[PDB]
Amino acid sequence: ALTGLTVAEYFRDIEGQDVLLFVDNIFRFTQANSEVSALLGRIPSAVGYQPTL
Amino acid sequence: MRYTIMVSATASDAAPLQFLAPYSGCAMAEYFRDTGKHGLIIYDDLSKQSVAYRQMSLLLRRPPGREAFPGDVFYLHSRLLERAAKLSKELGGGSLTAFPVIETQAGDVSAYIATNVISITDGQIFLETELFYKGIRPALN
Amino acid sequence: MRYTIMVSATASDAAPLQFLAPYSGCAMAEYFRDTGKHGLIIYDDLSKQSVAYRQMSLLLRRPPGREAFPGDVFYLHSRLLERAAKLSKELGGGSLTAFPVIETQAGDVSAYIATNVISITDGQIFLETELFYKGIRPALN
Amino acid sequence: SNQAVKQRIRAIKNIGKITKAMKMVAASKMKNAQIAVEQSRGLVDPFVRLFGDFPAVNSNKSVVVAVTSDKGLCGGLNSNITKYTRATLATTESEGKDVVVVSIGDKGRSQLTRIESQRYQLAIADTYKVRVTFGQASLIVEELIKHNPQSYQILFNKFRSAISFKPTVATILSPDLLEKQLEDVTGNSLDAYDIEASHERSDVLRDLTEFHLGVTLYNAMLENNCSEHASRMSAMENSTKSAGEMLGKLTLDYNRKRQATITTELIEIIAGASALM
Repeated sequence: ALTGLTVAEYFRDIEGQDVLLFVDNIFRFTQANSEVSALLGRIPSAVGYQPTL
Repeated sequence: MRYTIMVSATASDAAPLQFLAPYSGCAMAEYFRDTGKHGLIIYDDLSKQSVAYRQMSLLLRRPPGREAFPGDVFYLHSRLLERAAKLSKELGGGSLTAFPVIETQAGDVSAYIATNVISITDGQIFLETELFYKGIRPALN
Repeated sequence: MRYTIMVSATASDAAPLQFLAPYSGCAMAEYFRDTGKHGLIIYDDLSKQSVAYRQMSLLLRRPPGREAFPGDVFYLHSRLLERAAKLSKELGGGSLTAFPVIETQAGDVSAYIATNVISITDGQIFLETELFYKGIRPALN
Repeated sequence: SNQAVKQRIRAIKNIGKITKAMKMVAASKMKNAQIAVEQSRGLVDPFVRLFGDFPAVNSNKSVVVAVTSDKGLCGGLNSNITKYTRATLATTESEGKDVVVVSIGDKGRSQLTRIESQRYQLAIADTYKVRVTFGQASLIVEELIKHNPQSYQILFNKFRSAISFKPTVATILSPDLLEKQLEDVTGNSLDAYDIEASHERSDVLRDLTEFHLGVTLYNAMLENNCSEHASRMSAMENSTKSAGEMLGKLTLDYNRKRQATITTELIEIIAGASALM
């Protein structure tokens, strides 16, 4: 999602024009960081998520 | 905006900047209380300050409690809301009026941070989503 | 049985074998996908592979999430079912059709593993107890 | 939010026992008021084998009565009568005839005004509070005789059994204002009978049609009361069905919330203990 944001932010900041960004399931970003955060030695937050949601 | 200060700790700010911004705004508003004037502080989403506090407490490895929150999360908000006072006339007669905002999930006021701030503040303005759509706006229960 | 491979990690077997058996069967059916033929794979009770993986994760002391599941129990089934594909003509044109099976408790489609596999697969076949008790068999909703 | 569901189960379960009580109440009232309904069914028969059945007759003035229920859990009985009111009241309309509409029962007072408000004149209500007596139907016939049409229409539900109440229009014509005028064929059919009155035939039919109106009105509001009780017994039968299926859905969802509560409190306790050890 940060890669797609970078591609959109070039067109916004450098080309200086309107972008349409469609992100199918930005939840999967949070779920992926929640898969990762277990193995980073973090105490889990609510339901099972990272403390940095 | 002639009379307004805005203390803005947005979502991209660090978690200690959002935990500490209600205290910074209370300190900017306690200037008017301590020098005989009158203040009005509005902490929009204290329920988002406690999530910023829970993030630091879980990353400082302080042991989690209810839902994951630290034990001292009642003391987090009662330290802050008790600074809203009407002072005596010896101290200037100044005043500070607080409006903490708490967001519930499904009208569930039985949450952890919700039941803390209900227990701290004097009044309560409970807004209902079913009264909102019946036309009754402000949706005050 | 002339055309079927039968992989079985039964209830007496270890939870690593029950976690791994759909990947073993998928590697056996991907032989037919990769050489231009067509495969059919049936994961009977993928809801039991999720339970075996939950056993492995809680015995590894990984933090439980929703219902107790490890948090990568979506990735468990997504990286499984994504191998069921239809390949292009430059890759042979082979295919692999998957039939995951998920047992549901009392018709609760809003369960965790159920709504995980629903958002992976291309469709659903819902089989109801109220149609099955009446003798309408297959009890297809 | 886990105690909103437990009190909603409480509400649905108390509603489901209330409606099961009212079903048995309606069934109890249906059997001890059927012992008065098919007793009064006999006296309607001599007037129909004497005067006949003339619903579509070109009355100048007509008083149509839709006798309905007073209490409201009857379940679409009164609305079916309100629709047959206009369904039989438009089949009279051939020359611009005057019509007075009258409702017996409180739930007809509210429902005919939506459809026929200028042609409404009277609401008889509180009629099934104690019971239905013939002096009561006589007084209602008197106030329907204060203005004196050429025809009467009574719309009600004929209590066939506890399942079917197929609705009935019974018609009563004023004595020779239209009734003997509907009887004269190559002579007349009323002239077979020897009038043994004190005064003339024009007064024995005057008394005889008021007696026919009283009998028809009494039987109409007795049959309608018994069909109301059986319709309520069939209406609170579906209410306990609905309050049982809603209860079963709510019990399943409560079991889900109970399991999720135990799991989430356990995960909180384990995460608290693991951050110390």
